[PDB]
Parts: sequence; structure tokens; C-alpha cells
Amino acid sequence: DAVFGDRVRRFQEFLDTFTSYRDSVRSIQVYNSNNAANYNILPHRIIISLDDLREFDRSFWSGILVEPAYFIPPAEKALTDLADSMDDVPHPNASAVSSRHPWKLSFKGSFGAHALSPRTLTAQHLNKLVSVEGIVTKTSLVRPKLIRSVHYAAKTGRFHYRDYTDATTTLTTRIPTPAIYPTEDTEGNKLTTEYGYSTFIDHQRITVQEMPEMAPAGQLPRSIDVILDDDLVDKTKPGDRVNVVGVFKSLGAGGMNQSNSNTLIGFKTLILGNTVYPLHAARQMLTDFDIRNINKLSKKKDIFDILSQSLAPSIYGHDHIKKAILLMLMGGVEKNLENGSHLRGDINILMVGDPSTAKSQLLRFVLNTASLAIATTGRGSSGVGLTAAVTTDERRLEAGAMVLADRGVVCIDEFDKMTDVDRVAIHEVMEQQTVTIHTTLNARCSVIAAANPVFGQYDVNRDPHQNIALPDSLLSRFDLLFVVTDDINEIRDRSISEHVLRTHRYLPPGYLEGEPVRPKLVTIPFLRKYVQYAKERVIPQLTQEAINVIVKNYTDLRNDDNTKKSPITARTLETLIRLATAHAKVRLSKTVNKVDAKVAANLLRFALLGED
Amino acid sequence: ALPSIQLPVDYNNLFNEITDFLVTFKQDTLSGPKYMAMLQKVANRELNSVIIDLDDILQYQNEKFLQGTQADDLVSAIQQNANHFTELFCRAIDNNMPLPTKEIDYKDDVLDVILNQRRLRNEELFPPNLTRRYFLYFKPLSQNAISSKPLSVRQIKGDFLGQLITVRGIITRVSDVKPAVEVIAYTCDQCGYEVFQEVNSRTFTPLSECTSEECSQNQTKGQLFMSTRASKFSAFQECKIQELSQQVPVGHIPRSLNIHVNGTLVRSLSPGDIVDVTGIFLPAPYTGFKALKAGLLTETYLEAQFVRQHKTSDVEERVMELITSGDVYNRLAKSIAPEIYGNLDVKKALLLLLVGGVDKRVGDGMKIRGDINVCLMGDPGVAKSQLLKAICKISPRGVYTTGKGSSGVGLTAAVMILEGGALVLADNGICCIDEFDKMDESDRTAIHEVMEQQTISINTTLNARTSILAAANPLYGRYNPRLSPLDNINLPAALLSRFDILFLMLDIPSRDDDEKLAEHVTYVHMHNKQPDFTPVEPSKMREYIAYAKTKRPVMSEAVNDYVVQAYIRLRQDSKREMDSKFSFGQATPRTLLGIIRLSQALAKLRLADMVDIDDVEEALRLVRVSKESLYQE
DNA sequence: TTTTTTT
Repeated sequence: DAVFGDRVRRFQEFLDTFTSYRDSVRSIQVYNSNNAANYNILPHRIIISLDDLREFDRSFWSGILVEPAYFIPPAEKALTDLADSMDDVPHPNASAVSSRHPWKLSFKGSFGAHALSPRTLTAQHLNKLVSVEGIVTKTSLVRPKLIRSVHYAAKTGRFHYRDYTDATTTLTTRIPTPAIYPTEDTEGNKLTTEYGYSTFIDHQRITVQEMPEMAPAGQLPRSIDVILDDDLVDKTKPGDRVNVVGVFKSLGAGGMNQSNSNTLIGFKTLILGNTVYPLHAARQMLTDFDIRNINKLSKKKDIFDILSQSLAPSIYGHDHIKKAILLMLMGGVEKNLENGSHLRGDINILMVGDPSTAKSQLLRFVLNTASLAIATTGRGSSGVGLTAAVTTDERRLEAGAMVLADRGVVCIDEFDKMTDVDRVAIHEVMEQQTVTIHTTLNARCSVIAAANPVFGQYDVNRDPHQNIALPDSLLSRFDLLFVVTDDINEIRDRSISEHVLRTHRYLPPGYLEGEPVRPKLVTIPFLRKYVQYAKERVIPQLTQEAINVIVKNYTDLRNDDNTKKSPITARTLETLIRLATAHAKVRLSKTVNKVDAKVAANLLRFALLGED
Repeated sequence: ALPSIQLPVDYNNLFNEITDFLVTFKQDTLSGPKYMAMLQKVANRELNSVIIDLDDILQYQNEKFLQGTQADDLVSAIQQNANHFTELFCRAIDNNMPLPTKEIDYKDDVLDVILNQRRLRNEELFPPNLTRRYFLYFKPLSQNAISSKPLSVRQIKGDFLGQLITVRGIITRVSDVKPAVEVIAYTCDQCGYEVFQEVNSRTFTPLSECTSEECSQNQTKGQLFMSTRASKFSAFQECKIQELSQQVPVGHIPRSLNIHVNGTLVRSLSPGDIVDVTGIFLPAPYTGFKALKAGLLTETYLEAQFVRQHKTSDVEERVMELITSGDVYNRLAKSIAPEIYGNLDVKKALLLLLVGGVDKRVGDGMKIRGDINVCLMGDPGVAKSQLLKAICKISPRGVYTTGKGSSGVGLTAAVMILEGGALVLADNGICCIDEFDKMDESDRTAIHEVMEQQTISINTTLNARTSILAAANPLYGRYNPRLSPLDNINLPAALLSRFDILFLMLDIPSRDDDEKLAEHVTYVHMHNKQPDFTPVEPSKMREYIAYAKTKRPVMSEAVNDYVVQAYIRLRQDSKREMDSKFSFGQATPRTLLGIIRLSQALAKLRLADMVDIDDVEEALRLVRVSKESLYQE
């Protein structure tokens, strides 16, 4: 109480010591007011550095760690008082005034012993602030709580309100509230619960399994539930790594009660998370300097060539496939017509080659190069599974591998080894960009395919489609078809041997020669940032000249009697337009160049009629 | 324990404004007060419920602003606490209730007779809800915003509790209608006096002890007896609305939300159609034992106020506009799949299937289906799937399905108590089958059970009346002229006979055709509209389909004799055309029946009161074109 | 209980 008031004054002194925290509380308030006027309202939750609270008072920070119930509540009350003073709070709603949202407090960084894992969590950590990191598991479905059962006695004119408190929700132990709406008012008039005026905050309690790598062999990883409220609820899902700054709390009788005759059970322990932080372990980050560098790269005479050469630089002989992969990484432009017709924003590429041709290695490199990618092997891949997945769970629908990363590209090894029925399920993804089972899952993902000749060795006498296991319709569904296979030449063999020897001769900076590990090309993260920036800032659109080029290319492909990897089609014309948009996206041009459309049609010609 | 907090709202003045609005508001812009007219209808018992429009409240507030009087912001206070404002609205309706211009038939109302008798014996004697025979409702505010803007289940928040809000999503299920005792009336013989108890909770404890002052004066401990004729009862139904698939985030399952529908609003919904329902989001109290474990955590629900599902003189005017545009059959055919270029004959057959033929039932008991079934057989890349999806979108109740995606039994009726399958969802609609060639013959048998006779047999049975459409690729993925047309169809003769018509389309290279198709496709790509005739709107097209179906043309003597001659000619043409390359299947008396249904559909599209020989010849010409498309090669 | 389907 009085110590709580001293802690409130000390936390206000901490907010005074760090003007950024008070400015952030006032910024949440001002953004809430501006967004309420514009319409998107920021929750009243504040996260501060644990080292910042330590700088304001090491005693206060260690005291919050030792008695979170005693300190964090008063500190959050001080933050809420500062937020109430700073906020204009114009035209507050009666429901908002009833809500009286507290300003939450969280500690960031420099946790040390407070940093913890569920297996390393201890009874001493109970009733003490801590930070726990582990793979999320068995997350509870969001369930609304009740801050207070606001009521209104009939005809009284006064709205009697009954607050409710939960021991998991409140770090301090409390006598349980009735949690029952009063039947009659204290005045004696009949009491009716006031919906709306009553405040309900979403509450979720998610177990967090210890990381499986952190789990000891011969032992199951420990899991500790972390309480979540308001924005913290549904912050993470099972199977996703997360780190939560939450106070472990002893709870329950733990066999001390008379009812538990055996007394074998221990006191229930449930962490109460002040905040939830999802953790990648990804997504590229773009800065202004990198954006200026990307603008210069687009200004380069061959921006697409530079990006493609940067992609899979160690891989040898697959540079044309890498240019096609850059076009696929752009994906082309996706368009939804007023008629409802859909133009795909993804490009599918297929390359056939004998085992150890490193076409599958280039596909794996493409999976690494993509910020998000789907990996499958045709011998182990089912097309029904790629289009959709079924879980016994009533049964719960699961997204297919193609449906997973529905925007991202999917790289498939041994695509020829994948069955033709699997390829039909994949064709639903390739053309319709959606899959129907009666559940329907969107499948607009790009499908880069690593394949092998049906004979296992490509034959020039055999047609490329004959060597490929895929049907001609599947080849037409693919935006591009390639034949990159292992071959034996003397000079090329010396070059490839020198390349493998150069990969072996590459020395990790931390490991010297004899020590195990652990023209310009953009660094792979920078090229991923360039592709993300292309998709984010450039939306290439068809010009008259580029459109005429694509149309003439498709017409000449349909007219020419020369053999093609796939039959020419209006779908091939659409693929040519999409590849033109992809080349222009690499160029960061809002309107596709006619030369860019010709270059994309040249990639399509290398895909169909022969190398181009 | 109960800290009172004064708020910028006074329920008394707000209710005074509501009572003023009930008498003052009128549909003069649309033109006594309109609300007063509804109150008079309720007094006559011609109206069993009341719906208060939020847009009407906003318009009344705007009128007050024009007059200069400060609006109490009744429309916004509804969004603030609609549940609390509803009681004030009911009280204002009671205050402004006019006398019944029509007799309420009080003698038939046992409650009314006993109410007069109980008042006489007594000389808030009984609950005002028991006195009221109407249910209040709220119409969503007109767009010009939480109530006006529909929400998804995940989009809804706990702060929205106590607020009127519209929601959008698929209705997962609807609970069976159950009685709800709005007021329970208890009677005790010892006193001879009735004691009423108003139940406003999901569960109630019976009084079980006579509260009558007569029993108190006699000192007798009376055993109260509930009377169904005296106790008020209301129909109670629940609905589960699940988030729309687009509203569902990728990798997330849509969440069904329970919704309470009561009174006249009960039984309004059907699971098949998406519904946009405005309702005051409210907490659902937990039971005692479950609440002890839940703690502050609380269940939630929605009480629907206005229900609207996505899918006369105006319809007649629209159909007349289409007729004045003229050539209605070909116009609707070209309107089908305007983005798709060509296949006008297939579109015309699809329009004939949409209109459907007359269903005939003989007096002896024979029933001949009037629903039309069509099949499309085409080479890859001919927009078979695109046209099927467009037709499914054109059909308000039609269902699109794939041969590999769904089992035949699951489409007919999926076993989990029975639940409607894709065909049952296609009731009064068109079940579409993509890649119908890929579908197994075992499931084709289940389809054949329903195509010939609409009913489904499993025991459980459903009428399952629908029109069937199929899209199939030719054997080996593409048509082979060396293969017979029947071989390329690769279908049972029972399926061919049950189908009214099957269309065969071939992919043949052509310079002019490629140029025209590329021009149309490039026009569609550069501009969402097709280059060129203007397709009719889908709503007007469905209205014209319904207007055609209403015609129900009958055959005449000349048309029947001509159809008989055509049947003889077709049987002889099958007998002579046993050559498989030219044989499309033997002549069917049932096929002439299908021909009769197609002629009825054509006369319906022409809105002829009777079937025409021109319609019969047009159906025969549709079949002839189905053969001639392959004959052209 | 009865499909559904993964072992």
C-alpha cells in the first residue's frame, strides 16, 4: 500500500528519468485520439527496457524482479496515471471510462537469471518476474474475461458495478471474487447486468514447450503456461518459437488443502506474461541506404542480370535458370478484374536433368534465396497433399504445401518423379490458383520444379516433353520449362572441378585451414531485400509496346511449326505478360518496357522452342 | 462495492426523446406517423413484432438538428448500449400504443380473457412483457458505423459487447426452435390467485411457493402450479455464423459464433446462404458451477436484431426491359461468361438448363422431371472449368464441385444424423462437376441414382431437386477422331440418356480464330470488360430465369406430333447409325422426354404460355450442333 | 456409430 505508493512515485520518477517512456504513453494516447477521430486504436500497453528501469533505480528493477506483485502493479499504476495526465482524453465514452484501461508495463533485454526456459524454471522463480523462451504449444483459444460486472439497478438511475479479479490475471494473491452478476442492488432495487458498460478483456493462457533442441535426450521438454491479456492474447500459436517476459506464480493448494488426502500434488505454477514476443529463431528488412543502392542497381544497365548472377553465385551453368528464378521471385503482376478474372502473380518454372546435375541443388538454393519457400520431393510429394491437407483433430482442415506459402514460390525436387495425378492436383494450383476439395484452399503459389528425364539421362533425339515425365498440358501450365542436365565436356569439367575445389577452398572467417566451419553481386540478404522492395514499391503494368510484343510472341509461338517444350496457348500469352511484369519488377519500373517484355518472351522462348 | 459514475447520458431524457420520435417520425420523405401506424397494426395484432430503424433515428436526429434542438444522439446511444435502450423503446411503444382499430379476438386469447378476469379479481399487476405480444428489433443504420459496417467473427471484440453490430459469415448451423418462457405464470388453488414470474435468464428457479396475498391472509402454504396457457412462451432458436473464407487468415480456421434468434426472428435463416445480421453483441453468462472455474472469463453471444441473407413490379419491369432489348435467349447466352469468347451454343444450352423445363406428374402417379441436365466435353484449355465456375457463380444456390475433390456420396449427402451434401445444397440450384471425366464410375452411379429421379435413397431420403451440369475432358486428355464419339465421352449409356444434352468441343488450330480469341483475351487483360452486345447483369439474368420458370409452357397437338416424328426419326437414325464414329448413342424415349423438357425450357425463355414446335426444333438443333461440332473436325 | 483413413 504505502510501499505501493512509494513504488508508484518511483516508477513515475523512472518515467521522468526516461522521457521516451512517457512520450510513448502519450503517443499511444494521441494516436488513439487521432485514430478515433479518423475512424485502429493502440492498446494501453507499454514495454520498457529492464536496463532502463535499472538505470532509474537498480533497487526498483531488482525489486520488480523479486516481488513483481508488489512492484509491477504500482509501476503500471504510475504509468497509467502519467498516461491519464498526458492524454487529452477528449469525448471519452462511458464504456471507455468504465473500462479505465491500465497502462501495462514490460521489461526488455538484460534478463540474465530472469531469462529462463521451462526446464530451467524453478520454484524460486515463482512470485518473481522472469523471461521464458520456448516453442509454443497447446495455446488456449481466446476467451473474454471480465474486468468488472457493471450493472444498473432498475429505475435507480445509478449503475452499480462489481469488479472481478483473477489470481492468474493479478500478480498479487487475492481472495477470489464471486464472478457472479448481482441479482439485486445494494439499494434493494433489482439489479440488471450492464452489457457494454461491463468490460471484457480477452484472456489466453498458452503453454510454452521448451525448445526441442534444448530438451534433454531421453526426456520430454518442459512446458510452462504463460498468461496473456488484451494484445498479448493470440500473440503466438503452437509450434512457433516465442519469448515471454512473465512472472512465474505459485498457485493452488498443492495438496495443502484438506480435500487432497494424498498431498502428493505440488502447488500449481502458471507464468503470467507481461508481454509475448514471437521469434524467428525469415523476412528481409529494407533501409533507406539499401533502397538507394537498390535504385542504383535498377539504374544498372542489366539489373535483372545483376540480380540473377547474385542468385546462386556458387552454382555453375544454371545462370539462365537463375534469371528465370529471379523472374519467378518477382512473380509478375497479380490482377483481379472487375469481371472477377484472376491474373496470377506467380511464375512456375520446370527444369529436367539427370541426378547430380545440381538442378535440384539450384532449386534448394532458390528455396534458401526466397524469404519463404515450400520444399518437396516428387518421390515423397503427393499432389493431393500439396493442394490441401487433412487432420483428424471433428477433423480440422490443414493447408496444403502449395497452399502453404500461397504467395511464396514452391521448389519441388524430382518433379518428374511426382505422379501425374499429383501433377493434376498441382495444375489446380498452377492455372486456377485455387484448390477445391468441399473445403477450398487458395493455391496461387509459384511452382519452381526440379525434375529428371524419365530415362534418367536426357536424350537429344527424344523430345524435351518426351524426356519429361510431365504431360504436355502440365508443361503448358508451367510458365517455363528447362532442360538442365549433367554433361561431360573437358573444358567445362575442368571449370566445374575448379568450382568444387573453390567451394572446398573457401575458408570461413572464424575457421582457419584445417579447422571445420562452425561482376559485382548483391549479398543474398540484399538481393532478397531487392526482390521484396520490387514487390513492395514497383507494380509493373502492361504498356502498349510491351503488350504488342507479348501478343506477337505468343502468336508466333502458336504459328511456328518448330518443336516446343510445351504447346503454345493463350495461357502461354498470359505467362509471357506475367514474365514481362516480373522483368519490369526487377527493373523497378511501374510500366513494363517493351524490351523487358521481349526479354521475358526470350526467357519463354528458351523455355519452349529452344535456348534463347 | 458499487461506485456510481455519472455519465454523459440520462436514460429518462433519452426515453423521452424516443417516445417523442415514435410519435413524430413519419415516412413523409417516402410519401399518421409511420411508427404510429406500426403501433396501430400491433394493437390490431396484425403486427406481431416491431423493428426500430437506426437510420430512422438518425434522420429524426437530423430533423432535430435542422430545428435547432440538440439531438440526444439516440442512434449513437443505441450503439453505446442497445440492450438497455431496447427496454426504453418498448416502454415508449407501450406509452404511444394506439387503441386497436381491429378487434384483437380477445376471446380466442385465453391469456387476454384470464387477464381481464385476473384484473377484476385483483380489484404492474402482471409483467409488462407478458402484456406485450410484440418483439422489438433494430434495423441496421444506412450507409452514409459499427452497425453499418459488417464484421467477421475474429474482427469482433469484447469491447463490442453491449453494442449493435452487423456480422458476415457462413451459417454453420441453426439450433432447433425451442420454447422460451419470457414470463412464467404460477397458480395456487389455496389462494385462487395467480402469481406471475418473469424469466429473463437462460435457466430459472421456479417460485414453488405461493406469493399470493390471499394465501398469506389464509396462512396456507400453497403449492404453485405453472399454467402453459397463462405463462408466456416465445420461440427460441440459435444460429452459428462462421467467418467467411476470405475473412479467415491463411493458416487459420474460421470460427463459428452462436447467435440468439427469438420471437418472430426465429427460423428465419438457412445454413446454405451467407447472412448479414445486425445484432447487439452481448456477454453470455456462464452457469454457476462452470463460472466458478471460468472466473473473470465469460462466454459471449449475439442477439440478432435484423437478419439479411445475400441470396414484383420492379422485377416485372426488369424482365420487360430485357424483353424490349430483345432476342432474350441469345442475349442471355452471350451474357453468360462475357469474358469467355465463343461457345455461344454451350452458353445457350446452359441458359436453357438454368430456366429448366416443366415438371410433369401424371394423375396415375407417374412423375417426369422437368429439371434439365447438361454435360460439356472439351479438350484442355477451352475454358470448361472457367465456364463451369462462371455458371456456379451465376447460380445463387448452385454448387461447384470437382471429381477428385469430393466423393460422389459426399456430394449427394456427406455422412458425418444426416446432413445435406453438395446436391442438397444444390436444391433449387445447379450442381456443377469440374473434371467430370476424372470422376469415378462408382460415384457416377450415385449421381445416376439422382439424375433420373430427383429423390435420394440411403434410412433417410431427400427430394434433392436440382439441375446437373458436368465438364469433362476427352479420353487420354484430348479428343481423338479415330476414337468414336462415345469412346471419347467414355461414359455409360445410362449417363448419356439421363443427361438432356452433352456438348463436344475440339481444339483445332486456326489463324483467324487465334487472332480473334487473342484480341478478346488481350482486351479482357488490358480492361476487365470484354471488348464486345452488352451482357445483362447477373441479378436481372436470375430474375429472367425465374420469370421463365414461372411460365411452365405446355405442349400442343402439333408440337407433340412433331416430337413423335422426331423420336421416330432419331430411333431410325440410331438404327442406321450403328457406326461408332458417327453413333452418338441410340434414340431414347426418355431422350425425347429430355427433348420435351428442353422445348418447355425454350418456350419458358420466350415466355410462351404453351410449348412451341419452334422450341422443339431448337432443342433438336442444340443436339444436332452437339454432333456437328465433332462432325466439322 | 459410423465413417474416414491413416497406418
